[PDB]
Amino acid sequence: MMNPLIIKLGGVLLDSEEALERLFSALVNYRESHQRPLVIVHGGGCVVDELMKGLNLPVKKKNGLRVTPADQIDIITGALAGTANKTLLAWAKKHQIAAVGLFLGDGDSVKVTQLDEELGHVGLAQPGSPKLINSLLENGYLPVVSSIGVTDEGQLMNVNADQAATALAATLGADLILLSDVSGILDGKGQRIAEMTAAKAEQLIEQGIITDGMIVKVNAALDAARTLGRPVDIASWRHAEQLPALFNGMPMGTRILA
Amino acid sequence: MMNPLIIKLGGVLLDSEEALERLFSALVNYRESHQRPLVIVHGGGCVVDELMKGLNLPVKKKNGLRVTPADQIDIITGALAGTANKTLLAWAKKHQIAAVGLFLGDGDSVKVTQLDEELGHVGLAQPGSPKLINSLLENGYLPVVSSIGVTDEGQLMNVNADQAATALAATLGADLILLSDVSGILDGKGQRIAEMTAAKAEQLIEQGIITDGMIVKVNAALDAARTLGRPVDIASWRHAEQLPALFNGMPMGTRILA
Ligand SMILES: Nc1ncnc2c1ncn2[C@@H]1O[C@H](COP(=O)(O)OP(=O)(O)O)[C@@H](O)[C@H]1O
Ligand SMILES: Nc1ncnc2c1ncn2[C@@H]1O[C@H](COP(=O)(O)OP(=O)(O)O)[C@@H](O)[C@H]1O
Ligand SMILES: CC(=O)N[C@@H](CCC(=O)O)C(=O)O
Ligand SMILES: CC(=O)N[C@@H](CCC(=O)O)C(=O)O
Ligand code: ALF
Ligand code: ALF
Ligand SMILES: [Mg+2]
Ligand SMILES: [Mg+2]
Repeated sequence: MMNPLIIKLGGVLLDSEEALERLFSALVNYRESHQRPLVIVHGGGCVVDELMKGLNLPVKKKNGLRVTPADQIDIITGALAGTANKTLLAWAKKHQIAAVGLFLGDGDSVKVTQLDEELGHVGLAQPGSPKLINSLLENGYLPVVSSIGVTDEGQLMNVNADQAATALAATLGADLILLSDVSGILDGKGQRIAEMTAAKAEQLIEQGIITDGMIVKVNAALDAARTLGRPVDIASWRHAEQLPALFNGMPMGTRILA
Repeated sequence: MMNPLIIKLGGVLLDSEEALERLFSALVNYRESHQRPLVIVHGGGCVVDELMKGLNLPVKKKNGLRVTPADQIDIITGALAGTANKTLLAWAKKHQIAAVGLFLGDGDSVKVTQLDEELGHVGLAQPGSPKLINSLLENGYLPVVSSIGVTDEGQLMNVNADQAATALAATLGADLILLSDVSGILDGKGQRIAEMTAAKAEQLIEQGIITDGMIVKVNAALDAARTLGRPVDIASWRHAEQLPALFNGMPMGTRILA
């Protein structure tokens, strides 16, 4: 079978019915017109932030990662591994797509360990086994994977979805597309940056242009690009008219080179 | 492959580390000493009730089923399909069991439709396709299935775990064990009832002995027993010493006959 294509979904997309409909319409069109098997990895920080306020709990992010206390990992797991994942499975079902929801621990797809005691239950994702997902793909299912993982000792871990997507890409030897609320990485004037290299990323980071979750996003993309020896794109899921060309390889945001 | 055995987990078990440890110890022992493939189906009303109070939302059950408003289905899905499911996946991992988490919609394992507009997003579960789960079992994985499902139109549904377990049993032609906080169905004096028939169940229901979720539980068990033409047991997960014999077919609670 061909190298799969992982489409990572994140941002406020998950909270827009119209955006979800336009996205799945495009997914069906792609699936029915391409032999390359698809895999979806998703985040859902917005679903979490919303649930947190509903509980009046603060949200602190250190170096682009969400501090995840032991007293919050179960709730976060629920919002990400449960609500976010099953919402996407429901849209897949609505569009007659046979999908299967998974989290990083299923089939040890992506191995996770505690990244930093200061972050709590935040996991460091690394390549795992492609056996389960490859079998699902060969059988014609669309794996939809959340970014919650579990350590060999049985501790649930919250993994940044971009890093989770990159680790899965390495595991499956898959092409990768990171979809967000913005059209790629923006410069100091808020304009889209067409191409990105490690050198340029370092420069923009030194200058404070790339910050917060985008530093994590670009670092994950660069990691995937060098690991796969293939370009990785960071693009938007907002514009319906751009979705078809995007999924077909047309650069619509920021293309990470090696 | 042999007919699988579905072990349904529910009650406050999900909130006891000691109980979970004793259970998984017994599961590993069984798996390593029996060729019959295992499948876990789980509920988690307690995880939901706890999350609801955390949001100060009331919990109303009509005829043993939780009224599930549209404004609560996502939160419930998170607690059941996310937290509860992944907690069990974590314990499986801790005991070196290769498990795979699923919800009723994965592989259309169990078909669900809206049961009653008065209940909101509560689903009526019916047999689906055994293809996905059979393939997972043949490949050596332990499917751990939550009771959240999805309609063909893409609407998430909350299904009572006992009914979900029975529908899956029919789908897979599996033996079934329903584990709860009590040692089977109790009589008017709180004593365990060894055997149960449809006639006896009707009698006890008419007399008010069997009420609330137990009416749903016994009706689900009787349905499974007549559909499979096999006895179904309702037993407790509380007593560690009884777990081994229980999983080996020894009647430890209430055995439903036809
Ligand atoms: N230079 C930058 N270019 C583009 N987005 C940036 C930049 N610096 C910070 N961002 C922030 O990064 C966000 C996207 O990353 P993130 O918040 O992690 O969400 P997700 O990964 O779920 O899409 C944008 O919504 C933006 O607010
Ligand atoms: N006659 C009865 N015998 C046993 N349990 C009963 C009876 N009538 C009501 N129950 C209630 O049913 C409960 C078990 O069913 P339920 O609440 O649905 O939980 P679960 O299915 O998650 O184990 C018991 O904890 C008990 O409080
Ligand atoms: C550790 C960590 O930052 N996790 C992410 C996972 C979801 C996502 O990427 O949207 C988080 O917001 O909680
Ligand atoms: C509809 C319905 O009653 N659902 C169950 C599902 C979980 C279980 O059985 O514990 C519920 O409590 O929300
Ligand atoms: F949805 Al995100 F980081 F917020 F992947
Ligand atoms: F855990 Al339950 F009904 F409360 F299956
Ligand atoms: Mg991010
Ligand atoms: Mg019940």
